[PDB]
Amino acid sequence: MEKILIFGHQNPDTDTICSAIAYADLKNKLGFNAEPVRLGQVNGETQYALDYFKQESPRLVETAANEVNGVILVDHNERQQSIKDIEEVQVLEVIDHHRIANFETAEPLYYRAEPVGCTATILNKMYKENNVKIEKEIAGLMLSAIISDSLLFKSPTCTDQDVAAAKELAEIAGVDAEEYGLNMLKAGADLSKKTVEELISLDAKEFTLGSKKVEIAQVNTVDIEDVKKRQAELEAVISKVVAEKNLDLFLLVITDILENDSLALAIGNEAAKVEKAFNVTLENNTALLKGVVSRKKQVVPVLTDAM
Amino acid sequence: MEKILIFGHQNPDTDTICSAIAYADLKNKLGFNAEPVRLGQVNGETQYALDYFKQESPRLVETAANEVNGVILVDHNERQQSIKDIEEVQVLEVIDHHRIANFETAEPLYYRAEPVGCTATILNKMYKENNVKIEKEIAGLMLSAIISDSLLFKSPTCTDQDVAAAKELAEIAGVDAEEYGLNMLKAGADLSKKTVEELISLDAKEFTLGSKKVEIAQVNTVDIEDVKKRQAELEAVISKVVAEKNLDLFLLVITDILENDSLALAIGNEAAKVEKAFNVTLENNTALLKGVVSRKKQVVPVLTDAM
Ligand SMILES: [Mn+2]
Ligand SMILES: [Mn+2]
Ligand SMILES: [Mn+2]
Ligand SMILES: [Mn+2]
Repeated sequence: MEKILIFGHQNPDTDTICSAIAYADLKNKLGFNAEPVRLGQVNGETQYALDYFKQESPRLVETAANEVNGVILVDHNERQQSIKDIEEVQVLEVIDHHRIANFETAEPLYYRAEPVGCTATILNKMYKENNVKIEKEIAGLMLSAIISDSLLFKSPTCTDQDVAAAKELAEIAGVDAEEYGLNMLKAGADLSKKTVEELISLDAKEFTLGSKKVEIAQVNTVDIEDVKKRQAELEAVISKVVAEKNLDLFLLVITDILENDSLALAIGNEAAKVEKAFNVTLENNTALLKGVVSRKKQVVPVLTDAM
Repeated sequence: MEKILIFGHQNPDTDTICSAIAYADLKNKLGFNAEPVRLGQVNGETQYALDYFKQESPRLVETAANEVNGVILVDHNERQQSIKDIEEVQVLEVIDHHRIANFETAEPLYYRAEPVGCTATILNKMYKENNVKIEKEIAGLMLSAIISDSLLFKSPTCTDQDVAAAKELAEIAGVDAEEYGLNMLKAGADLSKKTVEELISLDAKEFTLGSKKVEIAQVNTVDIEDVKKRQAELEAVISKVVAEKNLDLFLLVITDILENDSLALAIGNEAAKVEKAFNVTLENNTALLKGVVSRKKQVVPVLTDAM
């Protein structure tokens, strides 16, 4: 069997990593010579899953032309998202779940995209279609990918198929879908292992709306509780920054990526402007901003018009 | 259910007509509201199949945006091949077997392309995958599509899957794959309903190689037998032409488009030049010219350097 390289997009998500490993397995079990490969660094989320299921991190690669003549794309299809020298190899097949664009083939191929929330959901169909038993080990990676892409079935893109697939895989992998999922999701930005001065600095941008000096920092977690439990220390560091930068307002936006609601911690003179722009009542400088997940589209415009 | 329109490319081939009808059936049996549609005239090959299995010719359409919001594409994906106002509707899904190009979607969709020789081969998988019984009537249309696209399994694109599918469908439809196939393929161009003087003129070009007056006519069939059985009448009309035009050689090249071999019927003084240039032995003025399919590239250059 000519050798094939299977891999997902750049800036690898858990789907791009796990699905590549998963399909490579399926392919090999069907008599081919395939190897899972990644095009970037494996993030914490992915890691937790790889480690939990004792799986080797797919080999890093910069180009494919030098190793093979044909490749298989998973979780993507647009050129920019693919390998660097993609123009120089033949896309044998694509297993994906996104729009189709900036993609084109000179020859026919096995393209299989479905309107589901995760590439793994599709593979799972393919395993059964080819009647190939799924190893406990990999089923977990697949289950991981689904959880990852569907934000634990809470994602707007999640589907009844994704959910039924996750359930099915979680049993085989001998785990509890939601239980394992939360842990994995958590290992994402692991804030529990970060300084209170670190959180207030990650995604922080300063503005000067209405002649007032302001700073809005955001932090994404799968449980606002993890970060609210440390409000004392947060207020401390925030108050410091407010002093050093002579800020009229410092708005920390603690977003729950699962429930799409984000808790706000406003410290400043214009801390009342957060109560106006979002129509809320700050009680301990903490008010739940419902439905707010983006500050560029939901926070900045509503506060600019509040002052 | 929102209404959907299912259709193939323009200048409709039997795959584009039958697969559109077939998949609309599958879709309806699964609870949707779909209608098979065509973008052009139904040719003779397709007709024979439609009539044989008592099936109505899918409705002619010029645009879709006015009727529906979503469409399903079968047997194609490149814009130019699709409907006129394709840009104005949403491609819900694509069941196809060609390269992907000049195609792009804003949203995700169900895209399913396989490296087989016919769109119907894929539908057949899909019927079983969804466990839906295939009505005798439509199985025939699917069988037709496969026969049409694979030139009775002789096509270079034909696959083991296409043949296995044709067999399976042929039984259900209660017919003999190759028996019905030939009749259908024949109804395409149809040489059995053409004058012997008509065949020798479809594609006849005269040359004057080496000071000698010559004429080479070509005829493409799916069974040289259909044309050889009428050799008596052929030689009669050829000999007449040879007399009226004072030809030193009239070479009729009867090409079998299935086997890519073409039988030669040479009548003239230089009738031995065909024996030299092709390295053969004329027996009854008929010798099999193996591998010869083009006269511009394979007959003319080898006969010019022979006389
Ligand atoms: Mn992805
Ligand atoms: Mn994905
Ligand atoms: Mn076609
Ligand atoms: Mn076709």
